[PDB]
Amino acid sequence: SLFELGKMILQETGKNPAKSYGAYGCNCGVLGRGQPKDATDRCCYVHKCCYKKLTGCDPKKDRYSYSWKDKTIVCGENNPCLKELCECDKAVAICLRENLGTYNKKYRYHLKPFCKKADPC
Amino acid sequence: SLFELGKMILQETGKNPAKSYGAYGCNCGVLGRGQPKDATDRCCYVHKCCYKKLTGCDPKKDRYSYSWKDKTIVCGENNPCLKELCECDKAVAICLRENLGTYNKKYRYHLKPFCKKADPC
Repeated sequence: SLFELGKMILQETGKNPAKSYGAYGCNCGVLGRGQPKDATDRCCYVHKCCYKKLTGCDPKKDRYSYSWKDKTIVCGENNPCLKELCECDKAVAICLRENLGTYNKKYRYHLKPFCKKADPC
Repeated sequence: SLFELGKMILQETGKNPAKSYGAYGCNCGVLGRGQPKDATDRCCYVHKCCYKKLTGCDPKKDRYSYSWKDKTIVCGENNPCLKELCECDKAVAICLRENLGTYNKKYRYHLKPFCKKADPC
Protein backbone atom coordinates (compact mmCIF):
# COMPACT_ATOMS: atom_id res chain seq x y z
CA SER A 1 0.00 0.00 0.00
CA LEU A 2 1.06 3.63 0.00
CA PHE A 3 2.27 3.09 3.55
CA GLU A 4 4.86 0.48 2.59
CA LEU A 5 5.79 2.32 -0.57
CA GLY A 6 6.40 5.45 1.42
CA LYS A 7 8.46 3.70 4.03
CA MET A 8 10.60 2.08 1.35
CA ILE A 9 11.19 5.43 -0.27
CA LEU A 10 12.21 6.97 3.02
CA GLN A 11 14.51 4.08 3.85
CA GLU A 12 16.27 4.27 0.53
CA THR A 13 16.33 7.98 -0.17
CA GLY A 14 16.34 9.44 3.32
CA LYS A 15 13.73 11.95 2.15
CA ASN A 16 10.13 12.64 3.23
CA PRO A 17 8.42 10.51 0.56
CA ALA A 18 5.13 12.31 0.09
CA LYS A 19 6.87 15.67 0.01
CA SER A 20 9.36 14.70 -2.66
CA TYR A 21 7.43 12.12 -4.64
CA GLY A 22 3.72 12.39 -3.88
CA ALA A 23 3.16 14.73 -6.82
CA TYR A 24 6.39 14.78 -8.81
CA GLY A 25 6.42 15.22 -12.57
CA CYS A 26 3.93 13.44 -14.75
CA ASN A 27 4.19 10.01 -13.13
CA CYS A 28 5.07 10.04 -9.45
CA GLY A 29 2.43 9.79 -6.80
CA VAL A 30 -1.12 10.60 -7.49
CA LEU A 31 -2.95 9.89 -10.68
CA GLY A 32 -1.72 7.92 -13.67
CA ARG A 33 1.17 8.17 -16.10
CA GLY A 34 2.35 10.86 -18.47
CA GLN A 35 5.28 11.64 -20.66
CA PRO A 36 8.16 11.59 -18.22
CA LYS A 37 9.94 14.74 -17.30
CA ASP A 38 13.25 13.17 -16.24
CA ALA A 39 14.81 10.07 -14.70
CA THR A 40 13.02 10.38 -11.36
CA ASP A 41 9.76 10.66 -13.21
CA ARG A 42 10.63 7.66 -15.33
CA CYS A 43 11.11 5.56 -12.23
CA CYS A 44 7.45 6.26 -11.43
CA TYR A 45 6.41 5.49 -15.00
CA VAL A 46 8.06 2.12 -14.68
CA HIS A 47 6.43 1.67 -11.28
CA LYS A 48 2.96 2.29 -12.62
CA CYS A 49 3.52 -0.01 -15.59
CA CYS A 50 4.69 -2.64 -13.07
CA TYR A 51 1.37 -2.23 -11.21
CA LYS A 52 -0.68 -2.98 -14.31
CA LYS A 53 -0.34 -6.67 -14.05
CA LEU A 54 -1.66 -6.62 -10.47
CA THR A 55 -5.33 -6.92 -11.22
CA GLY A 56 -5.79 -9.27 -8.29
CA CYS A 57 -4.79 -6.71 -5.65
CA ASP A 58 -4.72 -3.02 -4.88
CA PRO A 59 -1.40 -1.20 -5.11
CA LYS A 60 -2.70 1.79 -3.16
CA LYS A 61 -4.48 0.15 -0.33
CA ASP A 62 -3.30 -3.40 0.19
CA ARG A 63 -0.79 -3.96 2.96
CA TYR A 64 2.10 -6.38 2.67
CA SER A 65 5.15 -7.41 4.65
CA TYR A 66 8.73 -6.43 3.93
CA SER A 67 11.74 -5.98 6.13
CA TRP A 68 14.76 -3.77 6.12
CA LYS A 69 17.71 -6.05 6.44
CA ASP A 70 21.29 -4.99 5.99
CA LYS A 71 20.05 -1.82 4.40
CA THR A 72 18.14 -3.80 1.80
CA ILE A 73 14.40 -3.99 1.20
CA VAL A 74 13.42 -7.63 1.45
CA CYS A 75 9.92 -8.52 0.38
CA GLY A 76 8.23 -11.08 2.54
CA GLU A 77 6.50 -13.95 0.89
CA ASN A 78 2.80 -13.41 0.44
CA ASN A 79 0.47 -14.19 -2.24
CA PRO A 80 1.80 -13.70 -5.70
CA CYS A 81 0.01 -10.41 -6.28
CA LEU A 82 1.20 -8.81 -3.05
CA LYS A 83 4.69 -10.17 -3.58
CA GLU A 84 4.89 -8.70 -7.01
CA LEU A 85 3.49 -5.47 -5.67
CA CYS A 86 6.19 -5.35 -3.03
CA GLU A 87 8.77 -5.89 -5.74
CA CYS A 88 7.32 -3.04 -7.85
CA ASP A 89 7.59 -0.76 -4.81
CA LYS A 90 11.11 -1.94 -3.94
CA ALA A 91 12.24 -1.19 -7.48
CA VAL A 92 10.80 2.31 -7.59
CA ALA A 93 12.30 3.18 -4.19
CA ILE A 94 15.75 2.08 -5.37
CA CYS A 95 15.32 3.93 -8.66
CA LEU A 96 14.24 7.16 -7.01
CA ARG A 97 17.24 6.95 -4.70
CA GLU A 98 19.58 6.29 -7.63
CA ASN A 99 18.32 9.40 -9.38
CA LEU A 100 18.46 11.87 -6.52
CA GLY A 101 21.27 13.66 -8.30
CA THR A 102 18.97 14.95 -11.00
CA TYR A 103 15.87 15.43 -8.80
CA ASN A 104 14.45 18.84 -9.75
CA LYS A 105 12.22 20.66 -7.25
CA LYS A 106 10.56 22.47 -10.14
CA TYR A 107 8.76 19.22 -10.79
CA ARG A 108 7.81 18.57 -7.13
CA TYR A 109 4.27 19.85 -7.46
CA HIS A 110 3.87 19.53 -11.23
CA LEU A 111 0.48 20.40 -12.67
CA LYS A 112 -0.34 16.89 -13.90
CA PRO A 113 -3.46 17.78 -15.97
CA PHE A 114 -1.20 19.49 -18.51
CA CYS A 115 1.07 16.47 -18.97
CA LYS A 116 1.29 14.94 -22.40
CA LYS A 117 -0.11 11.41 -22.77
CA ALA A 118 2.13 8.50 -21.84
CA ASP A 119 3.10 5.81 -24.27
CA PRO A 120 1.25 2.54 -23.59
CA CYS A 121 3.00 0.30 -21.07
CA SER B 1 -7.56 26.47 -14.29
CA LEU B 2 -5.11 25.26 -11.67
CA PHE B 3 -2.95 28.26 -12.65
CA GLU B 4 -5.52 30.88 -11.59
CA LEU B 5 -6.57 28.85 -8.55
CA GLY B 6 -3.04 28.60 -7.25
CA LYS B 7 -2.33 32.27 -7.97
CA MET B 8 -5.45 33.22 -5.95
CA ILE B 9 -4.42 31.00 -3.07
CA LEU B 10 -0.97 32.52 -3.06
CA GLN B 11 -2.33 36.09 -3.22
CA GLU B 12 -4.70 35.49 -0.36
CA THR B 13 -2.68 33.25 1.95
CA GLY B 14 0.86 34.23 1.13
CA LYS B 15 1.73 30.48 1.06
CA ASN B 16 3.06 28.29 -1.73
CA PRO B 17 -0.25 26.96 -2.90
CA ALA B 18 0.65 23.49 -4.17
CA LYS B 19 2.89 22.82 -1.16
CA SER B 20 0.21 23.70 1.36
CA TYR B 21 -2.95 22.75 -0.49
CA GLY B 22 -2.15 20.53 -3.44
CA ALA B 23 -2.78 17.37 -1.41
CA TYR B 24 -4.24 18.50 1.89
CA GLY B 25 -6.70 16.39 3.84
CA CYS B 26 -9.41 14.46 2.05
CA ASN B 27 -10.60 17.27 -0.23
CA CYS B 28 -7.87 19.71 -1.21
CA GLY B 29 -6.11 19.27 -4.49
CA VAL B 30 -6.13 16.05 -6.46
CA LEU B 31 -8.99 13.61 -6.82
CA GLY B 32 -12.49 14.08 -5.44
CA ARG B 33 -14.05 14.67 -2.05
CA GLY B 34 -13.99 12.83 1.22
CA GLN B 35 -15.01 13.32 4.83
CA PRO B 36 -13.36 16.57 5.76
CA LYS B 37 -10.59 16.58 8.33
CA ASP B 38 -10.85 20.17 9.47
CA ALA B 39 -11.93 23.67 8.35
CA THR B 40 -9.25 24.02 5.66
CA ASP B 41 -10.31 20.71 4.23
CA ARG B 42 -13.91 21.74 4.29
CA CYS B 43 -13.10 24.82 2.19
CA CYS B 44 -11.97 22.41 -0.51
CA TYR B 45 -15.05 20.20 -0.04
CA VAL B 46 -17.18 23.25 -0.77
CA HIS B 47 -14.91 24.15 -3.69
CA LYS B 48 -15.42 20.77 -5.32
CA CYS B 49 -19.16 20.91 -4.75
CA CYS B 50 -19.08 24.33 -6.36
CA TYR B 51 -17.40 22.86 -9.40
CA LYS B 52 -20.19 20.36 -9.86
CA LYS B 53 -22.58 23.06 -10.65
CA LEU B 54 -20.57 24.28 -13.61
CA THR B 55 -21.97 23.87 -17.12
CA GLY B 56 -19.30 22.69 -19.60
CA CYS B 57 -16.01 24.26 -18.67
CA ASP B 58 -13.13 22.48 -17.06
CA PRO B 59 -11.99 23.61 -13.60
CA LYS B 60 -8.56 22.10 -14.00
CA LYS B 61 -7.61 23.22 -17.42
CA ASP B 62 -9.67 26.19 -18.57
CA ARG B 63 -7.97 29.58 -18.22
CA TYR B 64 -9.91 32.67 -17.18
CA SER B 65 -9.34 36.32 -16.38
CA TYR B 66 -9.30 37.82 -12.95
CA SER B 67 -7.51 40.67 -11.32
CA TRP B 68 -6.04 41.44 -7.92
CA LYS B 69 -7.47 44.81 -7.12
CA ASP B 70 -6.96 46.49 -3.81
CA LYS B 71 -6.10 43.07 -2.40
CA THR B 72 -9.33 41.60 -3.57
CA ILE B 73 -9.81 38.90 -6.15
CA VAL B 74 -12.10 40.32 -8.84
CA CYS B 75 -13.45 37.90 -11.39
CA GLY B 76 -13.58 39.13 -14.92
CA GLU B 77 -16.68 38.71 -17.02
CA ASN B 78 -15.20 35.89 -19.01
CA ASN B 79 -18.14 33.77 -19.98
CA PRO B 80 -20.83 32.35 -17.75
CA CYS B 81 -19.14 29.08 -16.89
CA LEU B 82 -15.71 30.60 -16.52
CA LYS B 83 -17.13 33.36 -14.37
CA GLU B 84 -18.75 30.87 -12.08
CA LEU B 85 -15.58 28.82 -12.02
CA CYS B 86 -13.62 31.91 -11.07
CA GLU B 87 -16.04 32.54 -8.20
CA CYS B 88 -15.62 28.99 -6.97
CA ASP B 89 -11.83 29.51 -6.91
CA LYS B 90 -12.06 32.97 -5.27
CA ALA B 91 -14.25 31.49 -2.55
CA VAL B 92 -11.86 28.67 -1.76
CA ALA B 93 -8.83 30.99 -1.72
CA ILE B 94 -10.57 33.26 0.75
CA CYS B 95 -11.70 30.30 2.83
CA LEU B 96 -8.26 28.78 3.00
CA ARG B 97 -6.86 32.09 4.14
CA GLU B 98 -9.53 32.50 6.76
CA ASN B 99 -8.60 29.14 8.22
CA LEU B 100 -4.84 29.46 8.31
CA GLY B 101 -5.12 29.43 12.14
CA THR B 102 -6.08 25.81 12.27
CA TYR B 103 -4.04 24.62 9.23
CA ASN B 104 -2.40 21.35 10.37
CA LYS B 105 0.69 20.18 8.59
CA LYS B 106 -0.08 16.63 9.44
CA TYR B 107 -2.74 16.74 6.75
CA ARG B 108 -0.54 18.32 4.08
CA TYR B 109 0.27 15.03 2.32
CA HIS B 110 -2.76 13.12 3.50
CA LEU B 111 -3.12 9.66 2.03
CA LYS B 112 -6.36 10.14 0.23
CA PRO B 113 -7.19 6.58 -0.67
CA PHE B 114 -8.00 5.90 2.98
CA CYS B 115 -10.46 8.76 3.36
CA LYS B 116 -14.01 8.01 4.29
CA LYS B 117 -16.58 8.76 1.68
CA ALA B 118 -18.00 12.24 1.34
CA ASP B 119 -21.65 13.06 1.78
CA PRO B 120 -23.40 14.05 -1.47
CA CYS B 121 -23.05 17.70 -2.42
